Amino acid sequence: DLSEGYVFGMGNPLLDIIVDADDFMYRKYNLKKDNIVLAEEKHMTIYDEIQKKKKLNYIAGGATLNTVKMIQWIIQKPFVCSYVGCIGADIQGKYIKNDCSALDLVTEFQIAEEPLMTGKVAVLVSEKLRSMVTYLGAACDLSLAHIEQPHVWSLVEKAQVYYIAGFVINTCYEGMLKIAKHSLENEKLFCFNLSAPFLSQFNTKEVDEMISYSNIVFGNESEAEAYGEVHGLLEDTVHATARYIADLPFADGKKRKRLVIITRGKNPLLYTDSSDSEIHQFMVEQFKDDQIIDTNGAGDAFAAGFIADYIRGKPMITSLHAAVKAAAYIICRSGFSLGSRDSYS
Ligand SMILES: Nc1ncnc2c1ncn2[C@@H]1O[C@H](CO)[C@@H](O)[C@H]1O
Ligand SMILES: [Cl-]
Repeated sequence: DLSEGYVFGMGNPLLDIIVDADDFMYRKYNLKKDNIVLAEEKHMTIYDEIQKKKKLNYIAGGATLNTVKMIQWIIQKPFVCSYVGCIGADIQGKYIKNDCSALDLVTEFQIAEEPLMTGKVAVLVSEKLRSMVTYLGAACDLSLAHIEQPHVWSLVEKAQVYYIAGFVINTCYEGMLKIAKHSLENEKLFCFNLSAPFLSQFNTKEVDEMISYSNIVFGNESEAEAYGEVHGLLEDTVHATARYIADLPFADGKKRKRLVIITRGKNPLLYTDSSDSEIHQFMVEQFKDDQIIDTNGAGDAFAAGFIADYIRGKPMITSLHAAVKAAAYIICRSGFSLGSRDSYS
């Protein structure tokens, strides 16, 4: 029985362009498995190149948007979740806009000045590798000015739970920082996601600062290793990282518990908190090879599944099962597609 606007999200609204990629694409653009990179000049030809390929799949993306709208989808109560992002004045942006409205998700999109187009993600899918090349585009123009608007900042003030992916660091760090301060100041729930290895390597200052305001931190194995390496944790890196992130002081120096969850693919995930001296394993649902359709967005769904239950009072273990369920649902589907709500269970 949550009030409207209980969950607030801010991120980069993107369009996923999913394509069955040939093998040369990964050598040509120097791409790695299960990795994401921001588009540089040497990557720019990839978008025109994949349009030459048949059977393209266009579907709404954005890490934060995926999580927040699945939370809304799970709760089934209209207008519980809110989302703020920046799109372009194109058909892609309007598609994403209408996609949100269809899920009863309250949105206040910022519109970038033309001809800056809505961001896109080149999702290259193959039997051997899966990789993403992101062109942020209009998402970069997300301003603090748009957020501090009375009709937008009111969504933040009435919210009790926040989810902001680490990806937002590249687009509007000043915005997510202001919200995180507001959350800790009013003792709210701030959920943070490490999102990608490059964020811990190249934006270590921003990641650590965000952690100091975060009550819950989500991450995976590759992110934990990247984080751990930069912090000089050369042994038991994944475990040490979980302990390190959980033990970091909050910004005000006050004593709170921070929950840290690190997923590890098919292997048992890890979880712990500031008050716990131990790191626990949680075994997950096993998949066969011919059961997996697309693991893209499984982490975003995992966050949605956990939060949706955890904020409704359900205990830790139960919430972890809900998270795995959310991820498993997405894994058996192409892209981040939210189907009929009745067919969830
Ligand atoms: N740099 C980024 N910022 C926000 N979302 C992203 C970024 N890169 C990939 N994503 C999204 O992550 C999802 C998979 O977790 C995809 O749907 C994709 O759109
Ligand atoms: Cl995002």
